[PDB]
Amino acid sequence: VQLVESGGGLVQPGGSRKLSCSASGFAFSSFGMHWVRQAPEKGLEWVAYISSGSGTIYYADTVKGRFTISRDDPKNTLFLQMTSLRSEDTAMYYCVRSIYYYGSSPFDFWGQGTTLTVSSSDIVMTQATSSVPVTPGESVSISCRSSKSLLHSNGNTYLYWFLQRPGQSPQLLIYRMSNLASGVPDRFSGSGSGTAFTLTISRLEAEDVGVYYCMQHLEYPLTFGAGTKLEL
Amino acid sequence: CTLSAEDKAAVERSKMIDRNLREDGEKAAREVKLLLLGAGESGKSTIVKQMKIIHTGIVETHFTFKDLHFKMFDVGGQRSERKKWIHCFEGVTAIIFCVALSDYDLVLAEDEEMNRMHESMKLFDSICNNKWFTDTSIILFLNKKDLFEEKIKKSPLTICYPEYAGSNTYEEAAAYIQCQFEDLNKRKDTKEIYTHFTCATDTKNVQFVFDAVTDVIIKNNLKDCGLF
Amino acid sequence: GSELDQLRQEAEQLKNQIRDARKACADATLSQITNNIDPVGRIQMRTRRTLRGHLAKIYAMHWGTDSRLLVSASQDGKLIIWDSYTTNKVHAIPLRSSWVMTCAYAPSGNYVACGGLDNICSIYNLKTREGNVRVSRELAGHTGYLSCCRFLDDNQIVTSSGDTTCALWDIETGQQTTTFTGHTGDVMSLSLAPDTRLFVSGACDASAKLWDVREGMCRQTFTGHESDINAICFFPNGNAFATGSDDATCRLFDLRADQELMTYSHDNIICGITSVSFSKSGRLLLAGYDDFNCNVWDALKADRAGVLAGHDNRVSCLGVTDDGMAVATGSWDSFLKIWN
Amino acid sequence: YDIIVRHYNYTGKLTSVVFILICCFIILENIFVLLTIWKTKKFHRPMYYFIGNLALSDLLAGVAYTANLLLSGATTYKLTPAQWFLREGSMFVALSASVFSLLAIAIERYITMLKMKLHNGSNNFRLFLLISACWVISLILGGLPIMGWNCISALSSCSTVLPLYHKHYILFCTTVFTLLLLSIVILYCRIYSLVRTRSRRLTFRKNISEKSLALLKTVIIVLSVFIACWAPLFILLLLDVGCKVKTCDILFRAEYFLVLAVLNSGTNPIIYTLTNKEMRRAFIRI
Amino acid sequence: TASIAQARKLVEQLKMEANIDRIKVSKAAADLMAYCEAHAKEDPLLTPVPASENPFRE
Ligand SMILES: CCc1cc(/C(C)=N/OCc2ccc(C3CCCCC3)c(C(F)(F)F)c2)ccc1CN1CC(C(=O)O)C1
Ligand SMILES: *[C@@H]1O[C@H](CO)[C@@H](O)[C@H](O)[C@H]1NC(C)=O
Repeated sequence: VQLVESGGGLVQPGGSRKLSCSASGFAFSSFGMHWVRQAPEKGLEWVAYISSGSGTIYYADTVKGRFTISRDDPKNTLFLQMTSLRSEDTAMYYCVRSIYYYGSSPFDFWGQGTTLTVSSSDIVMTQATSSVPVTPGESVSISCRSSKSLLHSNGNTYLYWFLQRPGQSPQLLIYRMSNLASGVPDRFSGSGSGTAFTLTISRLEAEDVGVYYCMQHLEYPLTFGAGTKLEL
Repeated sequence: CTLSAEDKAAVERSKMIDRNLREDGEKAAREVKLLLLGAGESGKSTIVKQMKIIHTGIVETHFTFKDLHFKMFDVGGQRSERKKWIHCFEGVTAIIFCVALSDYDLVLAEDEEMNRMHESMKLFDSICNNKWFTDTSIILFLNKKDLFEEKIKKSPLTICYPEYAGSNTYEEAAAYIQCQFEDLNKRKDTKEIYTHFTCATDTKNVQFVFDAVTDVIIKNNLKDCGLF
Repeated sequence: GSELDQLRQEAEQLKNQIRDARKACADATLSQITNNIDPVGRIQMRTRRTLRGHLAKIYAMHWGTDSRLLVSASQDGKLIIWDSYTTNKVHAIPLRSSWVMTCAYAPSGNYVACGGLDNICSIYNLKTREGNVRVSRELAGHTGYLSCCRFLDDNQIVTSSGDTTCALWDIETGQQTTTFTGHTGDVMSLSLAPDTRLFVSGACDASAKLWDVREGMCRQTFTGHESDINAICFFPNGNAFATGSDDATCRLFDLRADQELMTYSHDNIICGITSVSFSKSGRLLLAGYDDFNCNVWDALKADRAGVLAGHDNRVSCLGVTDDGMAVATGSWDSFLKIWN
Repeated sequence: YDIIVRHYNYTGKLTSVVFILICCFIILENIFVLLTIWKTKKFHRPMYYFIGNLALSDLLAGVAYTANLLLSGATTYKLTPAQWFLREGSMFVALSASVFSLLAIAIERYITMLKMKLHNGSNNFRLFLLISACWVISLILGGLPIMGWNCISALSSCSTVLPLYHKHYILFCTTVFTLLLLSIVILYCRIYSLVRTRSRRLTFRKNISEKSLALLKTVIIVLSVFIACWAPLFILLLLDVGCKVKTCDILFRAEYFLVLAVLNSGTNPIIYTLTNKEMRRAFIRI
Repeated sequence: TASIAQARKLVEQLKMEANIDRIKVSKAAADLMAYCEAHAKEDPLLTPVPASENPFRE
């Protein structure tokens, strides 16, 4: 599995180029795609999503009617076209894959992302603490509060957790509410009630340190959190 | 509806799955499928090698002729009881049957007083009068004819059939064998038996199979519209 | 050759002694004891879901251990995985040869096994890194066609083939570890015990046998049928099992006392049985007859207490879920139906 | 309402027991065919739905005819013009629906026979479109004369067989009927020629004709039965269109032609059922 | 001759099966009755579950 992106650099307002992401290592024709922005030393936010087979497309209301997404199954590529960019779009971009069926784990492989520099209601998720100092060998609990009950009539919530280490793209920890992802050690655990949720770590290592993000998936206008920095 | 966000994405996947199922269902429904039956050495290998070929247990041979795709199922390696796995072939267009004419003065193995020709006749009687193949036509092939002539001119036909009044030559003997094989058909008003004598050239055999399949298709289409 | 007839008379005398010792330990029938209990009045079961999408006959259906997902096999070459609650499909695994007669679901929900007429058992993996479904293993060591296969564990599988034999394999190495022989006819159905240490297999000539997977030999044999055996299912307790047939008669045998207990036969049915399944508590014995409908035969009273007549062709498979909430029936009309 | 008496006086309009009997017999045959098609699950493919549509159409035809005949008589004078118009429209709708259903049957047969396919599975779009069109065109042609072309003003333009109807409307009905009849004949001739030419040379040599002959027997019987019954009514309509007022004596006795034309609607299911042995066996089984 | 092996196989299987222990039918019947009547409460098909808890609602 590999996703490599290109098409970023120094761009002046008024016109912009196209971001192209190429996939190699999986069945691209059966995976939905998401684009995720990441402002410098800030929080990351959702941009756009396209379904399998280009059936259904969703954009964020901040760039609604301004950005365009497209797929190409014969070469397994994804294109994002921007007509005109302001001075507030300089950020990092990631192309994430996700498949939706009973028992699946969306947002499994994020990628690497490409930078873009420009020369010059919805659920509100709030993180409890911006930064917490912790020495290795301590059980740590990070809490994320929501503005609405994410528990649906079916019986499962839709609050995902992501861990981002300094110098590389984030990764998934626990999909839905508490089920552990594949490849993640069993030290991480998650729980909640329906409005405020928590993630607990039993023993903390030197390799498990970074920023923790909580995301909701109840409605298609996805939104992330401010971010909880974990320091040595 | 009341579905959640990622629940509607799962319904979209089921629609594409059903679409791919329906698309593949209309592609494999426009090709002819036919079974192949016969005794051990009735020239079944000779038949499958002679006819056009592009392709332990069941063996499938796929070929094409005149914009028609024929699949041929050769259930010859199944030593189990034929009663249990025969209903899997209920939906089929034709049943090729291989019979050897020269295999009439050759007595069976592991026995000396039962004739191979009578065994083939009994097998044909068991296949044609089955409760599953009560509507499918039957195509019958007489593979070996030169050896049959050379054996019938040196050895009379009365060895296999005890009641025969004709002379010992090939012409009327072939018609007598064909009449004896076609009479073992209780359902004489629903299915037809297309008899052929296998020759050395591929084109005649394939053309006969194609003509029989076309006749079966025309009859089925006329039965569909209530016009026959 | 006097050794031959000597051994024949020895075997006949041994069988006569076994029969006399078996019948001698019987004192009262099961129907006589269960004569002071109140039977169920009427089991009125109505259809809930109708899983459609197949385009040919249906020969195999299995329930998952989570009581939510099921797997179905058909002649068109598909192995669709159905979600029982929302009717949606999860996978559309194709097959190499479109001649299949059995299917199974792993107890962990990772792999799916499937046999067929090509005497080859294919094991597919469902939890791969990619989005497709690959063929994890392809076991080929049988001569006759495979009729049934069950996942004894995530790494071991036991199959019963058409050449009068059964085999317990090892998936990772690909070669069979144990071979059970002794049947004189085509073994066409087997069932694993709830504790997965013994199992039963019914041949094609009025006989059933109980095997242990550890030693690999036949412990007891059960007879009493006339035509043949067509389906077998353990009792939830694990000390008895129900055996179907083709002569419109199913029976209940006991393992501790190797003797028949009850038979569920009616004079209004002259059609065979294809599938036999129990209930969650072992009180309702569902049987699928090939006369276009099923039955809800009572286990302890041998009296019919319901008919699931909502089918258009011969029912070829039926299965009760793990928690006993609903039952799934699949017939030759390409339509699965859920009853609750 | 005074229009009724004056038109009947100007035109000149100032033996009915067996008709109700044959109408009841037709109703019985049609309801029997309908229940036979419904109760059997095997008769569920789109082919056996056109026959049920034709049976419903000619059942409605028998009902409309028996109602028209029993309500008519000495009560036509007290009858209001609106009820008379509605009765004539109900009479004209059912026969048109029957003819259009027969045309749909022929079109479906030609479509199924033109492209030889192995399985009978087909789409429902064509079936639904054909049924909906064959019903709505009949309803529109029946409800047209009350909107316009009513002959409510021009006394000379009214027909002789029945007043209050425009002559050009009758001419248009005869024209569309002639087009439909020629289309039916052409389609059946073409389907027979196709079946004959595809068996003659394509499957030239066999060691095992009759199929073609049986097809021809079923394509002569149906045409001879359909064309013969609808000829007297058509020639009568063209005659009353051509003949002047109060000078044609046979125009007054015009009820026999329509009752034989509607007996055709009752004998059509007999033909359509007794040619295929499968439906015959299913009917005998009941 | 080779049927000696098959005959002795059969006789050994029969003689090893003949030494199995037996139990009375009344005890097995009582055990089956106790097991079916003890778990009769959990059985959903025997007593229809209310529609509030029925997962397959329509
Ligand atoms: C003669 C008495 C009478 C006759 C009629 C007739 C003749 N209707 O026409 C049938 C028809 C139906 C359909 C068509 C075609 C049109 C649609 C396309 C295919 C069919 C044609 C056509 F003409 F086109 F062939 C004719 C109706 C009512 C009465 C009884 N009335 C009351 C009595 C009175 O008041 O004295 C007269
Ligand atoms: C019928 O017509 C004639 C001629 O117009 C007329 O004299 C006669 O009065 C009319 N009938 C009646 C009832 O008046």
